[PDB]
Amino acid sequence: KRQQRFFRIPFIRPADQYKDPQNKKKGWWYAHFDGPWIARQMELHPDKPPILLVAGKDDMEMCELNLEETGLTRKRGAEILPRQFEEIWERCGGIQYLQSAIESRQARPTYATAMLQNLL
Amino acid sequence: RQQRFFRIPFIRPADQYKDPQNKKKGWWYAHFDGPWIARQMELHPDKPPILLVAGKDDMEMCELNLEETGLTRKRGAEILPRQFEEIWERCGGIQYLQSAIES
Amino acid sequence: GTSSAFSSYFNNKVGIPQEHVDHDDFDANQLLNKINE
Amino acid sequence: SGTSSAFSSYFNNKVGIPQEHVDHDDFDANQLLNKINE
Repeated sequence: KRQQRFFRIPFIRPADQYKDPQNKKKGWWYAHFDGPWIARQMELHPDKPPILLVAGKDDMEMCELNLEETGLTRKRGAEILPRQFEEIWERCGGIQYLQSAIESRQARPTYATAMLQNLL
Repeated sequence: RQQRFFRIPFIRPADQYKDPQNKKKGWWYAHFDGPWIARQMELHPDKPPILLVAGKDDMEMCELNLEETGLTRKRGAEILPRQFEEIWERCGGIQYLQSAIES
Repeated sequence: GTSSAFSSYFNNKVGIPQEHVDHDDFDANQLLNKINE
Repeated sequence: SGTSSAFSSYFNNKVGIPQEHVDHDDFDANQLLNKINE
């Protein structure tokens, strides 16, 4: 519970990189690190469905760097409370997504899988 | 115990009806050690910061335990440890805590 | 919000409470309201 | 401060152009302490 750390990075599309403010459509990237390694990754996009990614199943798509090598703990305003991650995760259908990666046996065991399995 | 941190921005009543730019904000912070308040910190716009540690400063601190404050139910109130600690340090908090232990 | 005991404590001992703004919490949730509509 | 070069490369190639998170209460409190502790 104390080794669990949560980060958020607002972003804009590289296509809107050099446009005026009113044309920069914002999304948000989220990561849940279980100790050094990302257990859950989540992306809110302005123009497509949310992307949900869990360790094991989605390893090739997710951030590959550990917490120390991301530098996120050194980026001011990046860190968020657990609740700020979970509220979004839940609204995006993250529980059904994680549960499905467990049952299909694609998910790597993490603090996140343990918490869901405790519920079920 | 779970360590939880809370921040409430504030203004003096004298500033209540002023333009947003002329409202001089202060900030109130609490560190709860489980249900018990451990540290209280108040950043004031016109007077020195107030640092309070449980044990030494109990009569000056919020007497309510975490559940009876409702701070866990106020959107925006909860902060990360570093948002409390950065300010605590800058106010002389580490020596204040160290000197409190001896006395 | 906070309890009536805390609001009473705060207004009497500290001052008038102001809002904390998080544009990223607000905007992310507005976006999801649209997606989930 | 900031994220590593490995992360900046990852984020731009895979996600987008990172934007700043604004906390006025962190910023303004630190600005006040700049004045106080001078």
